[PDB]
Amino acid sequence: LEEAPWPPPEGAFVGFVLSRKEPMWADLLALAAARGGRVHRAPEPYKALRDLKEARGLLAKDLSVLALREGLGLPPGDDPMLLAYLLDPSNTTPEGVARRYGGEWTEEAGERAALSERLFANLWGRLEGEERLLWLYREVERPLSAVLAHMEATGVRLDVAYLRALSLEVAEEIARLEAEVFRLAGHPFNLNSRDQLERVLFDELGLPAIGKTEKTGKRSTSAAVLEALREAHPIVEKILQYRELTKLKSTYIDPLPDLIHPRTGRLHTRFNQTATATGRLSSSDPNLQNIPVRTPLGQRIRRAFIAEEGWLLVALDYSQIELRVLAHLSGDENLIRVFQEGRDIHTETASWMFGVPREAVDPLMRRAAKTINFGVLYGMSAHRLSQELAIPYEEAQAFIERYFQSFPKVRAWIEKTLEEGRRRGYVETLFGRRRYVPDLEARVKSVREAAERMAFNMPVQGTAADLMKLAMVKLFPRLEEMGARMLLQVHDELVLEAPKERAEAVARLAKEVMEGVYPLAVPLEVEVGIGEDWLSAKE
DNA sequence: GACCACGGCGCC
DNA sequence: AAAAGGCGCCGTGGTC
Ligand SMILES: NCCCC#Cc1cn([C@H]2C[C@H](O)[C@@H](COP(=O)(O)OP(=O)(O)OP(=O)(O)O)O2)c(=O)[nH]c1=O
Ligand SMILES: [Cl-]
Ligand SMILES: [Mg+2]
Ligand SMILES: [Mg+2]
Ligand SMILES: [Mg+2]
Ligand SMILES: [Mg+2]
Ligand SMILES: [Mg+2]
Ligand SMILES: [Mg+2]
Ligand SMILES: [Mg+2]
Ligand SMILES: [Mg+2]
Repeated sequence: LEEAPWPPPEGAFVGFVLSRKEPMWADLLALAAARGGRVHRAPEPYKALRDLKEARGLLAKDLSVLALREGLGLPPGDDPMLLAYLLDPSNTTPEGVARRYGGEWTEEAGERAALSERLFANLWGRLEGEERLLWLYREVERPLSAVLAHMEATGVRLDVAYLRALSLEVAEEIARLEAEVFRLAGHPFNLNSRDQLERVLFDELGLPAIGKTEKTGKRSTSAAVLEALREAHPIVEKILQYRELTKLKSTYIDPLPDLIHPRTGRLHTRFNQTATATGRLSSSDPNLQNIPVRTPLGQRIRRAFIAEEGWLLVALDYSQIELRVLAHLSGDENLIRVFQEGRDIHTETASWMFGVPREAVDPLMRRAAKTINFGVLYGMSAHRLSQELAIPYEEAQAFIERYFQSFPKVRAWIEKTLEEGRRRGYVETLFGRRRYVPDLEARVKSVREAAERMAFNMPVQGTAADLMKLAMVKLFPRLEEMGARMLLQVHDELVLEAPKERAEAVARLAKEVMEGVYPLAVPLEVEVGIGEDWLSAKE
């Protein structure tokens, strides 16, 4: 392309190079733009940003977040990555997308600008006639990228001092556990090494091996294996506790306080829009979609996520969402009726599991039942089921039989979905998001059946994903108008931050928007909590 | 120093 | 571990 002076005309595609992948932490090393057979290279990248009306091109959101960081209201526009992702969600990297749709991802801004331009042209052409994918792009993905940019640049507050204090207490407990483990082993070793631990458990103490690892076929020391061996030797329970504590310390307690951004004094994640096979978002650098909540220490960590002073967190979470979605997709009367009657399948399963009335079910019981309900729905084996429930194999089988016998049309929907997946080569969500699954026609049964579970899950999980995205796009402008902030999405949950005086009003509005987003054959219900911290917000 | 596969595990 | 699906990050062992 003919080189030309900065700035570019309106509608130009941008290319840019960052010192690191995370836009909140990156230095903008170079910036260029391409349009109408011209390439414009910016002599001063930061200053040049103010000349742009929007960020249009590959990874548009990243440039937008950096702009927002610098106090510039630069929104993201067209991004070929989003087009490619909609065509085929295995399109997840600019490297792959460039190669596939007409170019090469290099480390030069001008070349990236030019690449963005021609990729958009090509990919736009491919989405012609694809009216549903086009709808998703214009009505969901493109606007959502703006929403996500603001969320990333906003960040969330973290009680750093608290976490620092927590680290020392956890360190002392870890020392206590490991010392005990070493005594029981008769000698010290690296307890963080599963290879060393395998030798101690199965060769030195005698313990019977139960399972093997996938790629290298070592004797597994996973929690599932250790659970089965809890009553075989005292060292086992000690290892399980050590694992729990060290996992939380190494992954959350220690890293997170070090990631507070110096300017904002908050913690900033990345919400990746083209990262999953089903249409879910992912979160990275750091991942804020897997903050602990199940165990006591886990809850203490979640409490470190706090509202700004004078503000409150609002947490909203769709109730039994994939089950409701399944009701709609399958059209099963029995399942639809369950939700019309305001029933809770997680609580009911829980009451059965622990053998107590539905009123006796506590949160941890219900949560346990959640794993069981979705586990069974998406093809869990009776053997695994029996093992995790410590009930005979025969009982496990029976629960799985009643589960489906309760809801006749679910299996019917599955069969139809798989048949159609085999025919077209892909499956799709309610809104037409696609996932290609060639292995539905695999000649190896284990490979084929794995593919089948992926395939019939995707329309359900993906539809739920689409609904949340649509809800975020509708909700965002309403929140702006109320002076509230959208902070995090956790799959079927949103976390907002609102001034205390308005927090209740914001909660009510957000709930109604989420419930009214796209009516199904069953009501959508959203549970909402308000609190000074994320854990308190979830009640 | 950086990458990698792996086993493992946090969340949904 | 086992016929749940979907993610990203940890330390280890290893290479470069
Ligand atoms: N398993 C740990 C407990 C939390 C969980 C979960 C899981 C959630 N999911 C999917 C199905 C579920 O509808 C969706 C959102 O999860 P979540 O909000 O925790 O469950 P759901 O909304 O069904 O129940 P509630 O929100 O508690 O009413 O994510 C699974 O497929 N497997 C799961 O294990
Ligand atoms: Cl889980
Ligand atoms: Mg790719
Ligand atoms: Mg939910
Ligand atoms: Mg609205
Ligand atoms: Mg949830
Ligand atoms: Mg419909
Ligand atoms: Mg892995
Ligand atoms: Mg699982
Ligand atoms: Mg290892």
